[PDB]
Amino acid sequence: EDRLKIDVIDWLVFDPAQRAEALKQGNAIMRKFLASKKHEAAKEVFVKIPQDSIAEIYLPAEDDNAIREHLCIRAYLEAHETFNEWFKHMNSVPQKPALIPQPTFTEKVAHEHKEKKYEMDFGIWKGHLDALTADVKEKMYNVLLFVDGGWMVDVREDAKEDHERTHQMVLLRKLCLPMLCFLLHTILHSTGQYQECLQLADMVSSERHKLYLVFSKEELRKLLQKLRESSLMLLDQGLDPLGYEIQ
Amino acid sequence: RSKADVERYIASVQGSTPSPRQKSMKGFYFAKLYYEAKEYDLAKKYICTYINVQERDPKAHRFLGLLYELEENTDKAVECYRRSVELNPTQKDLVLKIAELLCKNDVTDGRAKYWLERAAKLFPGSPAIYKLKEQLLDCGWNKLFD
Amino acid sequence: LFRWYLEQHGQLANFLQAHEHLSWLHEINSQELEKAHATLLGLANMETRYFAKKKTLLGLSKLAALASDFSEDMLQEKIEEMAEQERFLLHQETLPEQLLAEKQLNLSAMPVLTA
Repeated sequence: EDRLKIDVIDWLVFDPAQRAEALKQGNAIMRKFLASKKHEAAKEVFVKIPQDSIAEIYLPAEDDNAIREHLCIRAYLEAHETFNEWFKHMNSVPQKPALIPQPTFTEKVAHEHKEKKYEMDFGIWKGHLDALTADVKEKMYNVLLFVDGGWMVDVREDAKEDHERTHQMVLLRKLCLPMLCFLLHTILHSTGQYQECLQLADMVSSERHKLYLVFSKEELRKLLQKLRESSLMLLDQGLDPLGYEIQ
Repeated sequence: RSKADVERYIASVQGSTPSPRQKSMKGFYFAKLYYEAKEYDLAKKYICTYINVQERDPKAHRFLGLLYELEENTDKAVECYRRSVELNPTQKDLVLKIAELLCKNDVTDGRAKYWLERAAKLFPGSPAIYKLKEQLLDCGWNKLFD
Repeated sequence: LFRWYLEQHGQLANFLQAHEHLSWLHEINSQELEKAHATLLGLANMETRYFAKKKTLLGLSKLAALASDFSEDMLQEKIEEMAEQERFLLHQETLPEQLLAEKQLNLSAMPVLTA
């Protein structure tokens, strides 16, 4: 039935006079797929939506929200497109030169070089990494700290009742905000940014976002056993739990 | 169009969608017409507000980078392109631009070298690639000959 | 213990050495959340040397308490007495970015200022 739904979009996109209904329905369809984490499904739909839809449509409470929801959804997708690239890279680290104990004088020199070339690649694989870390992070904070009212949260409050959508928007927050936090923690930990890891407890507990309400009690503790792990590595470095110099 | 045509449309969608989020989500489409009416200090703030709510749109980010390019603010324009590129890797032409601008402004930092390498592998041996290779070297006679 | 701090199974001796301010750590580990909340708030209060750190500790304390097993009544007290702390802090938090480059102040590496 996947196709039935992703195909009803091209029918609504064809007629430009129904772009407001095409987007709204595109949202709904992408709300079902997100709850299943079908990101190639959600995105295959996301491209069918002409890149210039938003511009033309220009506002009923149903169109202000669907424009916001669409960008929220793009903010979410882009937060998985850049992580899978980053993650793919983290798993392609240059491998150490192989050792040939009891080497011939030939094998000694081939190895002096293979050992010197590797000490060039590992520097760039931290180079490319840093730039894929700086980018995946930004996206994770665009979703977690979504501007003007939080992620998947309507700004317009005068639409007509849509319990399906509304409760789909509360759910999407409880499936994906705990899951984006845990990823960002995994990104920060993987790159050794431990001080910042611990600063996820400010972001989450914050009264500005009230992200902690989107967490189950279990997920919290789990995030608290994740942070205590970053803390350790900060002690091993000689700093206090939170990364500040011990005077 | 004129100044009246675009600033009168403010009251057009203001009377159709008044909440702050939808008011800011129309910033890109507000800024779409100020770029046409030759208003770049104004268009800048319109797009920049849409970026405040739609921070993951590669089109909007690039549009601001292209607007900072008209403003000749290299540091600001480059950063905008970077965001659009990191969001969407298929924007090859922006990888050239970043490499093109990094080599023109300052070569002292290796970041200009890095982006030039990528630009090369996206456009194998294009006419612009060598042009950038010569630009980076510019910042001696025997060196150019080699 | 004072000869371990001055300097695996070293984390079992870390489990015992985490007795004292490192408390909260072995408290999250022991699943003693309510306890972790009390000391996390206590370390937040004495905190005067670093603002960014006084802010982090409360956030942790709060996430500890929320994740713990207080009755909805007690919880409502911890988060209200807390809401106060966050209320004072928010003040130093919203300090304009004009005078903080004027006064040549460190962004985060600054102290817990008083009223």
